[PDB]
Amino acid sequence: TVGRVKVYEAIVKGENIPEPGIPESFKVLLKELQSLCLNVEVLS
Amino acid sequence: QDRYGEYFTGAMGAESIKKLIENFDIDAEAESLREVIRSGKGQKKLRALKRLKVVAAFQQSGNSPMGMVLDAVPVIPPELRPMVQLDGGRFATSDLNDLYRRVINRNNRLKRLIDLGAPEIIVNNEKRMLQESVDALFDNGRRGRPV
Amino acid sequence: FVDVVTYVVTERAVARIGRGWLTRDDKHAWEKMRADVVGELEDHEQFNAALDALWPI
Amino acid sequence: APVTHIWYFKGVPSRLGYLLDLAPKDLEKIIYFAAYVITSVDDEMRHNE
Amino acid sequence: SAYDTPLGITNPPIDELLSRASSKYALVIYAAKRARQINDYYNQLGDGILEYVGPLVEPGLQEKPLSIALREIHGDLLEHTEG
Repeated sequence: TVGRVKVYEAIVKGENIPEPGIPESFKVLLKELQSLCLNVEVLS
Repeated sequence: QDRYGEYFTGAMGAESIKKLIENFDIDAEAESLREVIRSGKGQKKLRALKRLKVVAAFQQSGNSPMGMVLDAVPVIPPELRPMVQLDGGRFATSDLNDLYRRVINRNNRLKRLIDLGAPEIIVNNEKRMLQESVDALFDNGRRGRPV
Repeated sequence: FVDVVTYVVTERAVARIGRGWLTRDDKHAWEKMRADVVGELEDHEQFNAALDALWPI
Repeated sequence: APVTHIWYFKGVPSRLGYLLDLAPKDLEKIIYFAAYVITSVDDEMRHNE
Repeated sequence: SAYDTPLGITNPPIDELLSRASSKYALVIYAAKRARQINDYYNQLGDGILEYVGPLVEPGLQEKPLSIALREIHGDLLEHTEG
């Protein structure tokens, strides 16, 4: 829901259609697995 | 502990565990299990192996077993245990909330029982009653009858 | 048989001296009743194995 | 007061069961504050005592 | 080379490009990235023309950046390195 807006704006402005720098469905699960005292480290 | 006290150091609950993991060797127990699996095979070798599992799994890891014992417990972002009222004046709140509050209560309970100074046995009862809350806050339905 | 024996041991579960003697026994007379008797099917090895003498499978 | 996580006690295999070499039904009593255990002991202090 | 006018998208052809690269996926990326470069060249009129070479070939009416890119790739006007 935070990407479709960026996309509509990009297109109407004529700029390169963006790309999610790091996947986005992951963050709530990341939080709630960290909240359970399980260290998680998005690597790179 | 009255007589023969300073010759041994007894403890109760996870505290004792903490101690025996602080002044604890890993690669020593590891090589013990290795020489067991290579010298004292018998039938109880299965135990040597199933146990060195966790030891040689706790060797090149940046996580000492201390992570089991909790001296700093997190809470979940409120929105993930949501609470919202409908139109009219009536709430609708998650079910997990209860367990959290219980921990909170028990913590403060013990945190003032220290000032109450009751003998170690009321202290054991209250510590049991506070860790019974985490026993189910993470996975309720794991020991005996659940909440 | 096992259920009858559990309701029997419920005696010492709640008949400690007169009854219970905990701060719960004014409204819930059975906090430890069904926390000891509903936990003794878990703290059972002694109980279950020494039962196996009187009703073996 | 410190506390543990159930998975590492109710692991079946309990992960504390092996790292400590102690079997369950014995730590059942330890962490739930139903018995006492000892960290260590002094061999040399006791030998001359 | 014995074929007729490749029409629309089919110009530039495909078997011609697939030898200007390792595979067809690499061509997907080798075209998309240059499309981004062309677009970011067009959108940026204030900032001087540096680090954005533009289109190496003559555009058309509009000749959307992807077509310009695949054409350039047909003319052997680009290099690329994998990861």
